[PDB]
This record gives sequence, C-alpha cells and structure tokens, in this order.
Amino acid sequence: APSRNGMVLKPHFHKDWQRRVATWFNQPARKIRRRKARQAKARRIAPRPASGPIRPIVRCPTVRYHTKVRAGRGFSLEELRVAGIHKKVARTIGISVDPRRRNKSTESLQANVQRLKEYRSKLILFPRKPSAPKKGDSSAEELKLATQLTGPVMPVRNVYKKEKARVITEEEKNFKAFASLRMARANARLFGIRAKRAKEAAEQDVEKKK
Amino acid sequence: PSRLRKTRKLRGHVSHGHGRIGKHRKHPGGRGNAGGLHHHRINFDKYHPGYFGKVGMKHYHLKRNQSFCPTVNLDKLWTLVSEQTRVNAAKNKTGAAPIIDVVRSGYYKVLGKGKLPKQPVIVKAKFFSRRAEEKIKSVGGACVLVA
RNA sequence: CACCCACUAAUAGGGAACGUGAGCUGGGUUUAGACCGUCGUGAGACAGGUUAGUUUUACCCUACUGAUGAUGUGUUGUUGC
RNA sequence: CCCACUGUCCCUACCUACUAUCCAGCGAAACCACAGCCAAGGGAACGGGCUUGGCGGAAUCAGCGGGGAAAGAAGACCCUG
RNA sequence: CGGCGGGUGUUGACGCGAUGUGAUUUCUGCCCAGUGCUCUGAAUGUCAAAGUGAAGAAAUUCAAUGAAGCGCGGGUAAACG
RNA sequence: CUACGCCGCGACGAGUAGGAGGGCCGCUGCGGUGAGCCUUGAAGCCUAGGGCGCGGGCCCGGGUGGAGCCGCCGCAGGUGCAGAUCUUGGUGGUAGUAGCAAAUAUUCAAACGAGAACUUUGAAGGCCGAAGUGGAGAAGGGUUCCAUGUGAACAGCAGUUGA
RNA sequence: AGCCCGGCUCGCUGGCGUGGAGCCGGGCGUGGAAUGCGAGUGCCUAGUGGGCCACUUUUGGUAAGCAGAACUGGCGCUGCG
RNA sequence: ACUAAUCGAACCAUCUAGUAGCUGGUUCCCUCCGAAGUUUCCCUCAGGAUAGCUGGCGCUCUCGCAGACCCGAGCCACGCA
RNA sequence: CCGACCCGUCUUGAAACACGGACCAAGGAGUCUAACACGUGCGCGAGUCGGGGGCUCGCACGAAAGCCGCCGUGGCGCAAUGAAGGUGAAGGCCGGCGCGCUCGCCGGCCGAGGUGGGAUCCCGAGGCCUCUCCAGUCCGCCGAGGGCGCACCACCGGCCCGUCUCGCCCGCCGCGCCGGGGAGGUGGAGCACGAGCGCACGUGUUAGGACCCGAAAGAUGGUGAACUAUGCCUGGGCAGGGCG
RNA sequence: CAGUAACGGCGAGUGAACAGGGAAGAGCCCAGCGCCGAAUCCCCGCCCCGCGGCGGGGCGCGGGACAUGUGGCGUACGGAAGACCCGCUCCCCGGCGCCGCUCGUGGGGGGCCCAAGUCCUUCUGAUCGAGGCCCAGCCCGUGGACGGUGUGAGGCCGGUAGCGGCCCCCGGCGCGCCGGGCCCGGGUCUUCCCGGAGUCGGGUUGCUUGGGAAUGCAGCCCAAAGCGGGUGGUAAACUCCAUCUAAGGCUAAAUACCGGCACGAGACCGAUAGUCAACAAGUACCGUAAGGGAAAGUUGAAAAGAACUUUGAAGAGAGAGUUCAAGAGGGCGUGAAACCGUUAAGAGGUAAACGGGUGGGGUCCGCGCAGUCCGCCCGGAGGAUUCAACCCGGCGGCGGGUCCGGCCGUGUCGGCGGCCCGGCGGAUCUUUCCCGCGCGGGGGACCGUCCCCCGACCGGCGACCGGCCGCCGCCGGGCGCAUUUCC
Ligand SMILES: [Mg+2]
Ligand SMILES: [Mg+2]
Ligand SMILES: [Mg+2]
Ligand SMILES: [Mg+2]
Ligand SMILES: [Mg+2]
Ligand SMILES: [Mg+2]
Ligand SMILES: [Mg+2]
Ligand SMILES: [Mg+2]
Ligand SMILES: [Mg+2]
Ligand SMILES: [Mg+2]
Ligand SMILES: [Mg+2]
Ligand SMILES: [Mg+2]
Ligand SMILES: [Mg+2]
Ligand SMILES: [Mg+2]
Ligand SMILES: [Mg+2]
Ligand SMILES: [Mg+2]
Ligand SMILES: [Mg+2]
Ligand SMILES: [Mg+2]
Ligand SMILES: [Mg+2]
Ligand SMILES: [Mg+2]
Ligand SMILES: [Mg+2]
Ligand SMILES: [Mg+2]
Ligand SMILES: [Mg+2]
Ligand SMILES: [Mg+2]
Ligand SMILES: [Mg+2]
Ligand SMILES: [Mg+2]
Ligand SMILES: [Mg+2]
Ligand SMILES: [Mg+2]
Ligand SMILES: [Mg+2]
Ligand SMILES: [Mg+2]
Ligand SMILES: [Mg+2]
Ligand SMILES: [Mg+2]
Ligand SMILES: [Mg+2]
Ligand SMILES: [Mg+2]
Ligand SMILES: [Mg+2]
Ligand SMILES: [Mg+2]
Ligand SMILES: [Mg+2]
Ligand SMILES: [Mg+2]
Ligand SMILES: [Mg+2]
Ligand SMILES: [Mg+2]
Ligand SMILES: [Mg+2]
Ligand SMILES: [Mg+2]
Ligand SMILES: [Mg+2]
Ligand SMILES: [Mg+2]
Ligand SMILES: [Mg+2]
Ligand SMILES: [Mg+2]
Ligand SMILES: [Mg+2]
Ligand SMILES: [Mg+2]
Ligand SMILES: [Mg+2]
Ligand SMILES: [Mg+2]
Ligand SMILES: [Mg+2]
Ligand SMILES: [Mg+2]
Ligand SMILES: [Mg+2]
Ligand SMILES: [Mg+2]
Ligand SMILES: [Mg+2]
Ligand SMILES: [Mg+2]
Ligand SMILES: [Mg+2]
Ligand SMILES: [Mg+2]
Ligand SMILES: [Mg+2]
Ligand SMILES: [Mg+2]
Ligand SMILES: [Mg+2]
Ligand SMILES: [Mg+2]
Ligand SMILES: [Mg+2]
Ligand SMILES: [Mg+2]
Ligand SMILES: [Mg+2]
Repeated sequence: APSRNGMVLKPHFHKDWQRRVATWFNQPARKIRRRKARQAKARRIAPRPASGPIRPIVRCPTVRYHTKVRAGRGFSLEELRVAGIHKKVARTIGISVDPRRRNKSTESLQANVQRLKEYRSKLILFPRKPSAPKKGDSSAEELKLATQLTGPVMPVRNVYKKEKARVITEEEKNFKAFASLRMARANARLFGIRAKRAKEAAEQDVEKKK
Repeated sequence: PSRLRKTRKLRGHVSHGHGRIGKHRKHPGGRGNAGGLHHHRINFDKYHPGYFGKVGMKHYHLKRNQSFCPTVNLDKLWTLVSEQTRVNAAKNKTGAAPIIDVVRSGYYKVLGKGKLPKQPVIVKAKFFSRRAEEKIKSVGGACVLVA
C-alpha cells in the first residue's frame, strides 16, 4: 500500500531468491589463492615475464571509447609478416598472436610493428643447451641482465600530442562551426532523395522535346 | 543497534504501536503496487502522474555508446587546462591563443552556459552549440571541429 | 387452540427463560434414506402431503430433603418453657 | 376397528437378585478467574460479587435434580468473506 | 500416454452392448409445434486450412471454388416431455 | 564552575489509540578500563534482617553453596511475559470420591509359610453338560512350553501363586 | 501595501495634453474602534476512517432504550463531589 | 455406500512457514504531547487510498535582556483572533 | 473505621448470564536482507566513492589493517527538453550610425536584472561622565534618522528545450523541398555563480515466511483390497418337524 | 552496463546484451580436394630387455581388418608441387651417478625427540592461591597458545617457538653415457587445389525468450545454392556496403560445491537451547506399508560406594564408619516455585483477597541505655624540640630593555648555493647540441611548489626552551635553648 509521496518501487523478490544467494565470505581466501597461484606461475616461468606475452596496441571499438587505446588479444598476422616474425615462432618467443584480427589502417599497422620490433630488440633469448650457444644471445647479456619482468610487457599507454599556442588566423575566425554541422547533417539526411529527384529531372529532361 | 529502536520501547504495550481497532494484519489493500487504478488511484494520480499508458516510439536494441555525448559549458571550459596555460596566455604579448581539447578532457559537445574571460582561445570539439560558438568568437577565439 | 360426550358447586382466565428435556417422552418442526404433487433443462427446491430416523454427564458449589454434630451453661442427666 | 388378554391406567402395593449404603484393601476422570444464601434497584435491558434491605454459626453423611444463563464442541441454523 | 495395443470375445443377432418400466390380469388414449435423436442430399444459403486465378516490385490484397457442421426437408413420444 | 555543570524566577501537571524523550532500569556476549572481586569462599538460591529510588530496580547483613563474577566508557543482540482453547515439564482441589455389580457358589480341616478369603492336598456342595468351561489342529504369536528359585516391580484386593 | 504632490513608459484605449495600468522621485505617524494574545513557515508522520449520548431544531414511524439529520457540549479517552 | 476406526474423492511425504480485508496474542519504568469514527474515490459496505484530526524535528522572525545592590528615564512590537 | 465487583480482550457500552484464564517453572511474538524517502551525525566537497581487482613474512590476532592513481573502468552529481530527428541555458549602461524604424553593425566597462519585505553589519545629528568653569585633547554607552543588504518569501523581467501565431532578414566550396536568426502566447520534473558523493544512525513504506499462531483448499510423487465392495480359483458347512 | 533497451489484461510484474575495467589466458584436429607401390591397424605364436599399471626391440611364404579407403603431408590463419635464394640451425622418449639439494626458506607423507621453580614461608581436603627470591631485580622466553594435573600453572606433564635435530619412504627437475627412434626449415616466382544436405532456408503449429510482423527449440509440409550462404533487433522489393564461413571433432586456467575424506576457526547455542540425536539416536516405540520418531548430561579429588552391632521375613531403620562435605549415599553438583506434612505465633458466623489510616502483639535492628564533636581564646599544672630573625645549600614561581643564547611566525633580499652539487610537479616553452621518417623517445630552459641553507630587518619568548641577575616561596643543615613555639 502506498503511503503519501514516494517512489513506485519494483523489487525483484517474487522468485524464491533465498535459495540462490551468493555470499562472499570466501573473497579474502580467493584473493590469497589467486596470489599464490600467480607466484607459483611466476616461479615456474622463471626468467619469462610474469604477466605473460606482449599484447598489441588496440583502439577501442565504439564511438564512446575510440579515443582510448588498450591492449588486444594478439598481434595480427599482417603485423607479424611485415615485422618478419613467423606466426609459429612468435608464440614460442612470447608474442601473442591473433589470426582473426585484421588491419584496416596503416597507422595501427605501423604502431604495432614498431611495438614488435621494440620487443624483439629488448628480448633476451637463452640457447636450448647452455653449453652450446647456437644463435640465442651472448652470455654476458644473460648472465645477470636476465630478470623476470613484473607487470604487463611494455604497457599500452594513451599519449596526447600537445599543441603549442598559436596565433588564430582569419580563416579559422571566419569558420562557422554550428552552421557547418547543421548543413552537414542536412546533406547527409537529404543526399539520397536529392539524387532521386535529380534522376527524375534528368529523365524528364531527356524527353522534354517530343 | 537494536537497542536504539522502537521495539525496545514497545515492550508492555499490547498492540506494539499498531492500534487496537485496525490491528496489524497481513496485507490490507493488496501486495506491492496493487490496485493502482482501482483503490490506490488517488495516490497514484496525486504523486505519480503519467504512470499508466504508452508514449512515443519504442526502439529495439538501444546502444548507449552510440548516443554517448558528454557536454561541457563555457564557464567550466578553462578548467580543462592548467592554470599556467591561462596565466601565460593572459600575460602573453603576442596574440597566440592556447588550444583546449575537450575531447582529450573527455567531452564531445561544448555548450554555451556562462561567459568567457576576455582572451582568445582555440577550442577543439566534436560539436558546438550556436551560442557557445558565438561567445567563443566574441572573445576573439575560434571553434575548430574534430571527428 | 378447537369441537363434542358426560359428570359437576364450578368445570374462570393467566405468570413463573411462551415455568419445567444432566425430569421424562419424542408425536410435531428441523440433517442424512425414500415416495407423490407442483416448480426447474438440470443439479435440485417447496411455512405442500407422507414414511423411517442414536435424546450423552452430577461424585463439585449452592438450593431443598432428610441425618449426625457444633457454640455457651464446670461435667452429666431428667423434666420442661 | 373388533374379540381375547392383561398393573398401560384407576392406584398403587409387596417380594427376589445385583447394586447403591457401611467397612478392609485399591483407587481415577470430567471440570476449576475467584467463589458460592436471597429480594429489589440500576447495569451489556435475567447478579454470586455492586447499591439498599433481609440477614449470616465449625466439620460433615445419604439423596436430589431448581440454579451455577453447569459440562461436552472456536454454532452444523442465519449472515459476511 | 503409446503400439492395428486391450475387454466384451474360448463371443456372432435365441449374441453382445445401452436404456426405461417392473410378477400375473386388464389396458396403455391425443400431440413431432419446442428440445433431442435420426434419414436424404436435390438445385441447395453459410462454411476453415490447403489448393486455383488475377493485381502488385514483393510483403500483401482481391476473386472464384465450396468438407463436415449449421440452415432447408422427412421420420420418431414404451425420446425428454 | 562533572559549563553535558551549578543557580534564580514564573506558570503549569487527566488520558485510550498513537508519537517522542530520559533511564546511575534490567539480560547476554565483544573491544577497552577498574595494578577490580574471589577457596580467609564466585555464581545461583533462601531469608519475621537493614536500607535506597516516584519507578523500572539496586545495595548491604545472615544462611546454603562450592568456582568463577561484576562496576565504568563504547559496541552487538535470538534482550524483559499473566494471558495466545499458547509449547514442554511438574503439581493441586475434585478425592480416599466415582468406582473394583454381565455369564447361580461356595464351605470345612490340614500342610508349607513371618504372613492364607484367593496357594497345595483331602472332604463336601455346585457349574460347564459332548453345538462343553472337554480333547486336538490351521492362521497369528515366538519361547509364552518344562523344572528350580525369588517376592523389588507387574498380575487395577491379595498371593506362599503366575503366561 | 495608506493618503497627498509632481514626473516618466505603453505596441492597450482614443476627438482631446483622453482613459487605464505600470514605473520613478518627494512630503505626510494623532500607527486612525474595543479587548486579548508573541507570530510566520517547512519536512517527516502514526492512529483513525463501526461511534454513542444530552438540551434545542428536525425527518420517517402509533411508538420505541427505534431509524435518520443540524448545532454545541460530553462519554468513548475521565478519575473526583 | 465401501475402499485398514478416515470417504460428496483414502493414506503418506513434499511444494509449504501455502493465502487470510477474519479471530487470538504481542514481554521494563518514568516524563511530555495527544486523537478518530468525518470528506472524496474504490466489485467498497468487517478493507484500503485520500483530506482532516496527532506527534516529532526544526527553521525565520518579533519583545526586551539593562543599570555590579539600588535606580523608567502625542509616542510605546512583526502579526494574529 | 472508611473505600473497594476479576483480570485480559473486541466493543458505543464488560463486573457481566460475552470469550480466554485451576496452579507453578522454563520457552514465547515487528526480526534480517534489498530498495526507496526524509531527518540527524561524520569526512571530503564540484566533486565524491575502490565496494571489484591488484601489491604488501600469507595466515596468533590478521578472513583484519595498510597501499594503488596511467587501477576512477564505472556509479551518482555537475543540464535540461522533445515521441523523435535534434537542439541545448548572461545581461545592464554610455555612445557615436542606417531610419538607434521597438530594430541591424562595433567600442568601452561591469558580469545573472529589478521591486517590496529582510536577521546582521556600517554611518550617524544629538545625548550620558567627574569640585566648577571660557579651553580641546583620547577612546566607551544610548541614539532620531540614513546606508549596504544574507538566507528566505511574494511579485515583475530575462535565458534554454517542445509547440502554435506573425513576419522580415542573413549564411554558403554543396543555392538547396538547405542552414540560421526575430516578435508574441503557451507546455517543461529547467537556467538565473553549483551541493553533491560516501559512510553511520533513526523513522516510514514496500518485496521477501515478514510481528507470532491459525484454514476449507490446490499440485507433485508414492503406499495400501490384513477391514470392506465385486469377479475368478480351490476347500469347508447348514438339527428336527409341516405342507404335499 | 542496469532494474536499463525491451516484454506485459503495457496491469501486477518481468528483463537481457554490446562496448569498458579486471581474474585467467592456449590453441588446434579431421572429412573433403589431392600425392605417396595400404605407406596403415589389430590379434596369435618365438626370442631378448623389463614386470609392477604390462611396454620396448626383432622374427613368422603366421591369421585378420582394410581400395564400400588405413596411414603420412594438409584445413580456410589458405594448402600443395616445382624451380631460385638462404639457413643446418638440434626433437621428444625411459634408465645409470650425483649435485643446485624440490625452495618464503622439507616438495610431500610417517615416526622419535629438544627451555625454564614443584625454591623459602604460609592458606587449603588438595592446591595451580598469597607473600618472597640482593645484584635491577628467582629461571626460560624465537617458547606468556592450549590442554591435563585434588584451585585459578610460562617454568609438574604433554605440547608451544625455532630457515631446530635424527630416522624411514615417495615424487618432478641438469649434466656425460645408455636403448632405439627422429627428419629439412624459411622467403620469392610460377603452376595447381580448395570444403560438412532432408542440411540451410520457407510455411505452419506448440513451447520458450527481454526479443517486440515472431529470440531460441521442436513436430509436420516444402525444400536449396555456389561471385554462394548466414548475420546486419520492423514485415517487403531493389541496391550498395560491412562481417563471418553453418549443417564434423578435441581443448587447461580463471568458476561452482548444504554429499564425502581431513583440518582450522567463531562478538553463535549452552541440555525445553544447539542437529531429531552432547547419552547403547534415526535408537526405543507407532503404522500393513509408504512413513512418523522421542525422552534421557553432572556423587566424589579419590569408591575412600558405608566394615561391624542391632530390630524386622524383607523393604526399611537406629548406632557406627569414609570424606572437607553424605544437610555429596549409585537417576547421588546446586536444589526455586506450585503443592504437601509437622512445629511455632496469631486469627476466624457476612468467601477470601486488596487501598488509605491508626492501634495491639512479635521478630529483629540501633554496642540506645547518662549522650557527640571541633576551631579560637582564658586559667591551671607538665613536657619538648626548637619560635621568629640571620647563614649556607638545594629546588621551584614570577619578571627582565633579549640582559645572552637558543630560537619561533610572517614576509625579504643575492640566490654562492639543485636536474653533475637536494626534491616533486606543470595541457609552459625547446634539439633550432642527442640514437626512430622532412616524422619519436631523451636532454635542456622556464614556471609553481620545495628543500635545507648562508645572513639581515619586522613582531614575540609565547602555552618551544636554557644560562644569568632581581624578588618571592618551600625544604635540608647550622645558630637562635626560652615572657618564643609546639604536644
Ligand atoms: Mg499507550
Ligand atoms: Mg474497523
Ligand atoms: Mg418454555
Ligand atoms: Mg432443566
Ligand atoms: Mg435431555
Ligand atoms: Mg419423529
Ligand atoms: Mg429426511
Ligand atoms: Mg426403523
Ligand atoms: Mg456414594
Ligand atoms: Mg437475586
Ligand atoms: Mg465461530
Ligand atoms: Mg465451526
Ligand atoms: Mg429389466
Ligand atoms: Mg455443405
Ligand atoms: Mg406417430
Ligand atoms: Mg492543576
Ligand atoms: Mg500526563
Ligand atoms: Mg525473543
Ligand atoms: Mg508463564
Ligand atoms: Mg499482556
Ligand atoms: Mg466407594
Ligand atoms: Mg461396585
Ligand atoms: Mg448342570
Ligand atoms: Mg475346544
Ligand atoms: Mg508354565
Ligand atoms: Mg495387586
Ligand atoms: Mg461509518
Ligand atoms: Mg438516533
Ligand atoms: Mg474504542
Ligand atoms: Mg478529549
Ligand atoms: Mg469526566
Ligand atoms: Mg471498479
Ligand atoms: Mg471485529
Ligand atoms: Mg475478545
Ligand atoms: Mg455489541
Ligand atoms: Mg473487562
Ligand atoms: Mg447480564
Ligand atoms: Mg456462552
Ligand atoms: Mg470471541
Ligand atoms: Mg475456561
Ligand atoms: Mg492454559
Ligand atoms: Mg520466562
Ligand atoms: Mg584490505
Ligand atoms: Mg569515466
Ligand atoms: Mg518570472
Ligand atoms: Mg514515506
Ligand atoms: Mg507466519
Ligand atoms: Mg499454515
Ligand atoms: Mg484452484
Ligand atoms: Mg481379501
Ligand atoms: Mg543507474
Ligand atoms: Mg520469466
Ligand atoms: Mg590479466
Ligand atoms: Mg586420406
Ligand atoms: Mg617442558
Ligand atoms: Mg588448569
Ligand atoms: Mg598451564
Ligand atoms: Mg615442532
Ligand atoms: Mg530494418
Ligand atoms: Mg535437545
Ligand atoms: Mg538445566
Ligand atoms: Mg516392598
Ligand atoms: Mg556442602
Ligand atoms: Mg542433589
Ligand atoms: Mg509450612
């Protein structure tokens, strides 16, 4: 029964909710268990980075988030190809790959290939047999310079190009932003029907003299 | 704390604050928002007008990200840069104006509430309102669009 | 209630939880079975008729009926008012 | 309805068995606000209590069925949901 | 629930199944308007899906066609009445 | 002059349903604190003992008891009972009362025994009366069968007897 | 927030410097009946939503400790003489 | 009728702590304030919503706070009933 | 001696011939979660909040506490309005100009207007002082009037969005069934120099067993023909007389 | 995201997804098209090496499966074959011996062990209680968790702490060898090859979903295509674009866990509570059965569980005895109320009971029973340091131009002082000196807060302190030894 002013409320408690209630008294235990598993994994892959493979630089999809950039699933095969890495050796040397990702733009392509080349320049490779160093690395740069890396490998970071203050020119002063936006909306709205009317006008024009 | 509640003061009073005549019964009037058009109609009309009926066009699969467009007003416009920027522009001898990138600050549309300090500025935004553009021009600045 | 027979001095009218069911009886009404008439499409209904249908407990308190006793006169008895 | 028959009755009496009764032994239950003498008054319009009057004498036994609007069942009639 | 499953049925109209009335005797009258049941489809009115044709760019729309049933028409009361 | 304290003056005081405030009212547990209490006697309980408070309640004496307990500042509740034909347990009056009354019936002597209306033996009087109160089975029971012993309880009196 | 002087605005009204409204300056306190009292204002909100009675007015009814209204007071919620 | 003392739909367990506008109960003290049985709407008339009546929390103001004992030195508050 | 009917409960009305209550002990009924609303307390404040994750001898306490900051993603708030496409909250004065036509172009300032009330604050003529005076030095109190006016209230303007009516201008890399602007009414949960966020507590309402106890019922899945009802199979049993 | 889009007698109510941030992160295999002398697989005998989950190697003119298709290459990220160029790059499997000894400090399991008071005096039935233990304080403490022991125990016992010790067993990690397999990888060009059918899809029906002219699933009917097919949240036609590639298969981690095995803990309950069950509890018992289902903890430190005498046939008593206690006596800790017996006191014909006011009696209480004290002064009779005042020492309070420091707050200057020789920030400018295409990451400059700093002035010694003086007060020791002072 309503009582004076109030909000019309709709509790979703008509469906025997007390049989399915998830308490969280095992949350600290879960955190401890996850931390122990992380430490055990980091010990197991001793010089390899604890967080795992390098991830590609990836722009977020929708119009809400396309200004941001984050870490993807794996480097695309086009990126690997133009970086000169085999798609079956990348996962061995710790490069995550994503065969189903495409590269629409050369800017993102080149950003990810410079990322791959930087990772390859910073990689230390241990020979399979330590007593037979075939092509991995010099022993001097892996005796003590090898160290397990903590955190994501080369973390993906949003960068802003800072523009210095400049003198406003008369052309910029005479640009009409609101009018341009309104006319752009109108043109995109009426583009199709304008073309249809031009079509019909041309059809009457080609037969006007008969 | 249950020691701070009415139940500790209602010990010894038989009806427990619910009356001897009307008592405290299970659900007089119905359960939930029952009878909102029949016997709770006065309450619903008085405090929640518009509750019953449909208005407008429904639209399946609404995606909020598509219509995401945060707005910022001209009075808060200069808070998006550092104070060093504004003081340097004010004391700058040449007519060089700083650039404010509201998309970088997280806003897509610049609205026109407030007034601007009398100094030029370039504003980069996805959308501008008519009065916001008028005020930015009025202070000698420029409005430039981004996608 | 009524009505008649007969006697009679007279066969007056009433109340008491329309006195009186742990007093009785159970003929009537007023469960369940059943028949008829009328009503209802029907289930079924009928201040309409008919028939068959479990009437439980007092040892408590009082009331009443009887039965011992009790108070006081020192005990006790007889005769008495 | 008639004959016969008879304690159904006039109109009650007597007898017998088993009880009830008293005793030795044994030994419950129902029910219980507190309790238990009345008249009238007023009162939820029928009081055990209240007011006004009548009055009131320990502890009990066998009966009794006027009252306790006695007990047994959250009325089955009627209405409401 | 289901299977060409099962009961009557190891049966076959002097048999199974469904009803009403209730031995014997003597009778069982009139009504087919109503509601049922049943017979005949006769040009037949209505009549779903599918199928046919047309219009349209298609979705779609329209039209023709016309199963049972209902309407139309007979019979029937030891059918309800 | 614990300023959340202290002091002054004036007016006022009914109360169901209901609302609010205060509680140095009370219960259980937790964090602090009382260099707290306690086998030279804790809790609990009992008391014609002494008192305090408007009150909820509390303190102290005496007895019993025999191992734990309380004050203050906060914290947290499964936190206060006369009722619910309340739940469980216990106990009264009724009340030494109703009652131990269906199927005819017992009596005498003796034995054992602490003890005999009821057990055993003998004598007598009766009953079932062969469609039995007789002799044997099925179902069901499951050791009740037999002997010896006991006399707590049970056999609605009793028992020396007994399923 | 009154009264009395000037002045200004109007796209309303209009013979008219008209009318009306608004706005701006300025001057007037004997505070323009009695009596009493400190007022204004917001939020949240329980219980209730069976009433009954008396004077007087009053409708239905033969009437009712009947049924129904008006006004004030009361009982409910309230003891005391 | 009968279907294990159960039959106008057995028994057992579970859904199930089924729902109840209806009945019953609802646990310490003191202090302050203190009702309603009426309006409107409702398949409403034993119930709700709504206004009214109540409480709590406030806030905005008004009178002055007087002489350290003493000692006033036409005109005497915003407003309300 | 005076007063004094038995409590609880529903009720207009209970001592009731209204119901529950023989007695005693122990148990026994507004709780927790979620969501709101308002009030109060605390921190920060146009912000606020790490609650999810991660980092810290992993662990008596510690399942705590601490930390992150390129973990603030995100939530709520900071902007509303419209069904929507969409649009989206600054004015006042002095001017020079068209034609200062109720309006178009710029300057300079100031930066949410105005009226009436309005706690507080400011100025204040004049008064209050001593053994007295002609003579001013310092500050204190009262003070008629006057001024700036907080919050808040009433009113009048103004601004944003929707929608009507009227009408005239302006813009162009798209001259368009294009875009923008004005005046006057009106609809908005708006603006008009933010007040929110988090946490805690209280009250109220609600969904949940929902203060406690209480149906007649409904559904699902099982157990029963040792009683009875009926069919079948296989056994057993029923003196003595009359009629004829 | 979000109680949102949406569904809903659009009522009550119901209600996802995408993006974003995290935990975890891992990818792949066939069929088909093809090539390769079926290259393939199972079984049975024989030998050797093993046993420990039965494998390895070899042999069989030994059987069978299989061309109605086994194996190798290969799978949509393309693949294959040829050439040309370049690189030999180093795989996995089970043992022999031993390290780093497996690691947040054993990897796991099992066993046995490891500090210090029973010190002195006392309380008690017994104490683990109380008092004490010089040297800064009984002893140990990386151990002061807990439990037991006749109380309440860090030191009596078990344990507890410890990258403590010892023993036994098991398991994964590197090297050299062992047995054997194990077979070429990348880039360019050319030539070839490329896909899952009663399935998709459509109609209709029923259920389901937030899915709304139909989200998913299924039945029936229809029934595909190959620049094709599906999706693109409003039915349809045309058109462009985007996105994936269905109708075959496998795959760890993050996640769930009211049953099980073994543990740890708790602001929980404390025998009518907490599980129904603290106990011979799913037991006793009930029902034909399905099924229903309790009640019930406590002597004492130790049985020391009452020998013996006596009455009785016995139950049961009286003595005695054990014990700290039987006023703890085998359903025995404590032992309430209701109810009952007895004793004592009081009372009694209006049922008891109650409120107010007295009175009588009684039990107790008051150390009731000659009634307080204590400040000054006066008088009497006694004692005694010492009373004041001075001297020395100690310590405090207050004041002092800052007497002198130490400083302190706000500013204020050169910044000698810091991007080498002080920091952190900035949406501020730059190499116009430095490593990535005319295109970054550094390094500089500047700005803001800073940091200690060298000094000064300004206001103060403050509640931030010291040293000096000055005054006052207290205390200790001298003197003062009597008309003072005190008891
Ligand atoms: Mg009350
Ligand atoms: Mg009511
Ligand atoms: Mg009568
Ligand atoms: Mg009678
Ligand atoms: Mg009778
Ligand atoms: Mg009769
Ligand atoms: Mg009958
Ligand atoms: Mg009969
Ligand atoms: Mg008798
Ligand atoms: Mg009488
Ligand atoms: Mg009833
Ligand atoms: Mg009933
Ligand atoms: Mg027949
Ligand atoms: Mg037809
Ligand atoms: Mg005929
Ligand atoms: Mg008074
Ligand atoms: Mg009062
Ligand atoms: Mg409780
Ligand atoms: Mg009780
Ligand atoms: Mg009560
Ligand atoms: Mg008797
Ligand atoms: Mg008898
Ligand atoms: Mg005989
Ligand atoms: Mg026999
Ligand atoms: Mg025998
Ligand atoms: Mg006996
Ligand atoms: Mg009414
Ligand atoms: Mg009336
Ligand atoms: Mg009432
Ligand atoms: Mg009143
Ligand atoms: Mg009164
Ligand atoms: Mg209606
Ligand atoms: Mg009622
Ligand atoms: Mg009642
Ligand atoms: Mg009544
Ligand atoms: Mg009453
Ligand atoms: Mg009465
Ligand atoms: Mg009655
Ligand atoms: Mg009742
Ligand atoms: Mg009763
Ligand atoms: Mg009771
Ligand atoms: Mg209790
Ligand atoms: Mg934490
Ligand atoms: Mg954000
Ligand atoms: Mg306005
Ligand atoms: Mg509310
Ligand atoms: Mg309930
Ligand atoms: Mg129930
Ligand atoms: Mg139903
Ligand atoms: Mg049978
Ligand atoms: Mg939200
Ligand atoms: Mg659902
Ligand atoms: Mg991660
Ligand atoms: Mg093949
Ligand atoms: Mg030891
Ligand atoms: Mg111990
Ligand atoms: Mg110990
Ligand atoms: Mg150890
Ligand atoms: Mg579409
Ligand atoms: Mg229990
Ligand atoms: Mg107990
Ligand atoms: Mg005996
Ligand atoms: Mg003792
Ligand atoms: Mg005992
Ligand atoms: Mg006694």
